[PDB]
Amino acid sequence: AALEKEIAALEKEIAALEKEISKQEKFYNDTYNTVCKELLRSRRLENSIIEQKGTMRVYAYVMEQNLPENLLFDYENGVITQSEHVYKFNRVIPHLKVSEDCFFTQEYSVYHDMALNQKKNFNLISLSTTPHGSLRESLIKFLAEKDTIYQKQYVITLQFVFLSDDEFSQDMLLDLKFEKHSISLDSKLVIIENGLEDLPLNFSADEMGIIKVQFFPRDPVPVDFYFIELNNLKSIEQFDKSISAETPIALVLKKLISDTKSFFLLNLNDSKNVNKLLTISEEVQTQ
Amino acid sequence: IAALKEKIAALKEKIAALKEKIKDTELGMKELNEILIKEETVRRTLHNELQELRGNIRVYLRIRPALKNLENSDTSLINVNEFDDNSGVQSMEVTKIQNTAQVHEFKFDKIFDQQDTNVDVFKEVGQLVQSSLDGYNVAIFAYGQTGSGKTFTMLNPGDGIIPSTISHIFNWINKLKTKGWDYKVNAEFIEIYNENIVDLLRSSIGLKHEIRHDQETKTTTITNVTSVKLESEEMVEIILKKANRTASNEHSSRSHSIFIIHLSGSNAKTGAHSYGTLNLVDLAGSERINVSQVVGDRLRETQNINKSLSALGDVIHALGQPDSTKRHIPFRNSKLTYLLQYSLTGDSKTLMFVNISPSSSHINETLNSLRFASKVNST
Ligand SMILES: Nc1ncnc2c1ncn2[C@@H]1O[C@H](COP(=O)(O)OP(=O)(O)O)[C@@H](O)[C@H]1O
Ligand SMILES: [Mg+2]
Repeated sequence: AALEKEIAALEKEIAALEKEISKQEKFYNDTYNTVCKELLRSRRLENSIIEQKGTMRVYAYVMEQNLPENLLFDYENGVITQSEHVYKFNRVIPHLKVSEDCFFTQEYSVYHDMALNQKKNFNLISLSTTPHGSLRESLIKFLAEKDTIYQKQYVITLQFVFLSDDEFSQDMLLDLKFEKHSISLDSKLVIIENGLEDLPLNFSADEMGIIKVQFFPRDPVPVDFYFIELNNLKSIEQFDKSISAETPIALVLKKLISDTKSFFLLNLNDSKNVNKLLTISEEVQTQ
Repeated sequence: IAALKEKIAALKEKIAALKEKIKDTELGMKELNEILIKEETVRRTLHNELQELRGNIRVYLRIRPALKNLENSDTSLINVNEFDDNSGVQSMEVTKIQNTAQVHEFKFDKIFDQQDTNVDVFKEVGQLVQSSLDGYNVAIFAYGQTGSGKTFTMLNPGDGIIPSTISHIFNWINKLKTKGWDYKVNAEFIEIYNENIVDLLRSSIGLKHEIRHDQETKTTTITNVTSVKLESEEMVEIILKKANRTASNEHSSRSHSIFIIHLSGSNAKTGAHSYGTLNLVDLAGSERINVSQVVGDRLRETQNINKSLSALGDVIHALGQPDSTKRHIPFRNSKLTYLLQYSLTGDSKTLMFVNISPSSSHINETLNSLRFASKVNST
């Protein structure tokens, strides 16, 4: 039984290699976790710097699968270069290295925790030229899944509506008054306890939309979060609006930009309409 | 049997698959570690930017708890306002109630009140210790009348600024080891009394201790002063105790004590080096002494202390002005400011702690300390 003896010798070598792998995994996991923690240490400093300077938050989220070679991305310095034009950002985020779930935990959570802890009403304004719902999907998972820290100390509520020009406008959950310094809505009010399960099947679909999220502290005044999406070229064109009109779309935009903490995100996807997104990000910071 | 022959092939294939997994994981870890090493450099840059924005010169007021029954229990003369998040300033007032109320208003970067502990204080100081580790010079001063809490703030066992600083230093050095950084920590502990330097780490009378500046490296040495390598928290605790603050504490209250820590870092993986000096100063009591019926030695001691403290105020005031490079700053006038000059200029960070009593018993001296605090405020 020479072949059976060789199997024993090969099984012994597999056992020795697998033991080495198991040990290696422990070290790898420690280093991997440290990297994630250290990156967040940087983001906390970055956030503290933004607060000191009082500048507006404008971030870029880059999918470089089908984009022109002319457009160059500096993920370390927050710069997009065309042509000698340089577009400045707080951070330029690579989609290849950072997923939608990772965006919220690594790149967004510092901002989120800050605004929520100092009871400041805040928002996330996401701009894109291609409709994609995996970002909105990740937001809900991050905020209102069963086991999140936000579900632990807050009761979480959601309202999802879509405003169109002009003028209506419908509820996105089925089938507005401006009080003090927050936007109240007369729509369907849904309490989330288990994440996307409490929302309809058409919620994360299609991979101006407004999501209003309220945070009621457990043991009186609810903290408001607003999630704005512009899906395509036409939607972002209305966002420009001579820095012209009084459409309900612009009426809530002006309210949030002046009365709440803003977070601007540019989702660069298609190669056809990159330049228009880049121009408006420059227009947001200067105005 | 072909079944066994096919089994061997699958095992030999699995061997090559597992060996490649090991090699890939080694490569991944190598890449993760380069991110860690790079991120430490990024952190230093970001941290310093934040420190600049928060001010290279900062003034903190600290009101210690009232002491029964060594002073009046009445603390009503002082009102502390909330920290203004918008302006980054925290204000307070001293009021004497009469027909026309005597009001004095003062503004600080932060005010610590009776309930604020040494742990609370260090939440703010830790970032400056970090600057020193990152390769910047830092000077932290405790100012105020004898009895106001300068020594407690600096040296209370476990949680004083100095013990908290040592802990931060060694914990951070330990963390940095895994990122290619090697650190050498050396310290001096000196006293300035009547413009003379005494070595508090000596292990005697006729010894000369003179300030020597090296303009090229912007470093300073004192002749014949003991320098000790700091190896652990426990080792420093032993060294601190031996050097320590009735005759002894009277002398200590009439002199400046300065703990000087040099943090020398080198990274063999990146070729980076960093060198920062941290200066922790427990100043001579600022109280105004009635010198009328006093003896000559006491008079001159009072004059020197006033001269030294006034020069420190003059120097820091000047450094906080927009026209700092244009105007002349005379460090040379006083031994304390001359000694510390390289830790007060350039990218250096300065923190002035002004300690006060909350008691009505000390209101006049408190107002002096608050006026000194207003002078050292930057623009
Ligand atoms: N923050 C504080 N908390 C509690 N006790 C304090 C505090 N600061 C000072 N003390 C006490 O007040 C007294 C005088 O403090 P000390 O540090 O000797 O003042 P100084 O060094 O300014 O003369 C001491 O008994 C000290 O324990
Ligand atoms: Mg003392």
